[PDB]
Amino acid sequence: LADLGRKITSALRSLSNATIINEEVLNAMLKEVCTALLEADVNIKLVKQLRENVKSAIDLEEMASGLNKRKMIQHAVFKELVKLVDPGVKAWTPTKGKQNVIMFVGLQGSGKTTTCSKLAYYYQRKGWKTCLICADTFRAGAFDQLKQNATKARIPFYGSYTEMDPVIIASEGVEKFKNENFEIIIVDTSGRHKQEDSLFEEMLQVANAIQPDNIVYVMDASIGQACEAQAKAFKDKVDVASVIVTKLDGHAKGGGALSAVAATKSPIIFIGTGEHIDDFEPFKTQPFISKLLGMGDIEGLIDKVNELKLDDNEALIEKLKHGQFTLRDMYEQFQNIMKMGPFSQILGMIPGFGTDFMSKGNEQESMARLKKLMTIMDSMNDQELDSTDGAKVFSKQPGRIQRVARGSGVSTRDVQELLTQYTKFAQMVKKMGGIKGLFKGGDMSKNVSQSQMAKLNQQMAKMMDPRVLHHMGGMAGLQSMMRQFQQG
Amino acid sequence: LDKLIRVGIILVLLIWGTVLLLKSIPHHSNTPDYQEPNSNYTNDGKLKVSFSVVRNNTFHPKYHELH
Ligand SMILES: Nc1nc2c(ncn2[C@@H]2O[C@H](COP(=O)(O)OP(=O)(O)O)[C@@H](O)[C@H]2O)c(=O)[nH]1
Repeated sequence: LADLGRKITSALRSLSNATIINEEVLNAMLKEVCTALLEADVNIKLVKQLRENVKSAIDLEEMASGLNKRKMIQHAVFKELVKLVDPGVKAWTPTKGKQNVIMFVGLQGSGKTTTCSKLAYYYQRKGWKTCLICADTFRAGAFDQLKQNATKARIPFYGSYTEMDPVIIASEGVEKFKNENFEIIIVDTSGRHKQEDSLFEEMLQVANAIQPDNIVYVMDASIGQACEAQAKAFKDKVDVASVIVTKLDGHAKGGGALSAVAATKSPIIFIGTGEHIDDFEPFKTQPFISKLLGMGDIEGLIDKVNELKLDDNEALIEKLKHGQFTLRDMYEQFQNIMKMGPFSQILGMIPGFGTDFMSKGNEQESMARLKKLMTIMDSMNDQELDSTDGAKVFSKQPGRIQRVARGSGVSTRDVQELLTQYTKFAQMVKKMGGIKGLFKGGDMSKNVSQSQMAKLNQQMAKMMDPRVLHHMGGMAGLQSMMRQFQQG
Repeated sequence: LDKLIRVGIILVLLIWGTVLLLKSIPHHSNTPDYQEPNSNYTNDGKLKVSFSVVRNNTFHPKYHELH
């Protein structure tokens, strides 16, 4: 949401930074935590329940004086939110080497067609073999939309323009794809409302014909009070075990999702805040709440870095210490940046300034602009990529700039800008190599001295940018965050 | 926007580098004054070697007198 967390985060800061904390401060700070929940479309009775749940969870009346009050008061509300969002039932996860079939249900316009592509692309990126099934025969041009999205996501799909019965086409698609031993088979179902009994029974017919391993209900975040009535009715007929929340960018912020969880006792697997297929984020329970309290996930980021799994770390270190920074290494670093995933999630997980800093309006196309860097650098040959310094060689023969511009677009100014960026990065790497022993390997210098670390910190603080270093936390804050990444 | 993208890149690069390269790093200990205290202690040691030397009676084994 990136907005409720700020309000809730400011409520916890109001409770803290006070010469004293009595029974009046708690209530005062609890009012700010209630108003924020009310703005999140949550029922007033549930809010009055969380307020009473945290009141009994932290009694200052007979609280053993001498124990951290704030620490156990901020943790009392963190457990409340987590509980408020955790159903308590373990989710379903497909097994390797077995055909797992997932059936999607939801209302019209919920985004099931896009959800199929998002889930399929996520599993394909993770390494799963997946295929698409289009069992929509009521929405006009639904198969065309699914086909174009699938060929955009290079994911196999099945369907037919002329077939009108969704049961037969879905069953035959599953039967066809089970022959070639496909692991994940997701079937796209047309929109449906509980008021219409014909499609209501068609849903049971397709469910019995396919027998999905798990049923996923797609719920938009912009709907209001009408969510519970349809969700309970849908669960009463089919075995819904998980749900996916879409349109997180909406103003309604999915306030009915908490009541849906309290009703169905099922968790949300993923959330999507963008129309684009690549916008797909997990809904891990503990990290989501930890983000709301300025306690960003550290395990998730290190897990992502481990997924990056750099092949070697010794030859790179000795290259850096000698002050060599080539173009091919820069291209590999950019490739790792692209493979790192969405850019917003990288800095969202840090305990730093906040998660509502990466705006979708401009940085989404800024990533595509950065994509042009590899296009420009792909015109470089092996001699240029492996050269010790590209600026020196590029300053001797201008015709190589023309050759590079041949493969790429104009690039007359773009090549010069890329060379300036490479020169700045090369000087940064030269200084990092001149720090004289801040890297692993070689000698057994496991512990780093404070003097060399101070010199490196001074060098780092002088070249990043203004207005972001001051809010980072200063030298002490930056070093503490780096230590957090070390231990975490 | 370019500055913001540069900031993001720098932060990600730093995180990656620390995770895959730097070793144990002290949080903060009022970073040592040793950078200039080296010359300060050089002057201090020049003072230390300038410690006063106590006077002494010079030995001289003379012979005999005369009669
Ligand atoms: N804002 C936003 N819109 C979304 C998202 N996912 C899907 N949509 C919208 O949902 C529409 C597609 O819905 P559709 O798949 O046809 O729903 P269906 O007819 O029930 O299958 C698209 O026009 C998107 O604009 C999202 O994450 N955010």
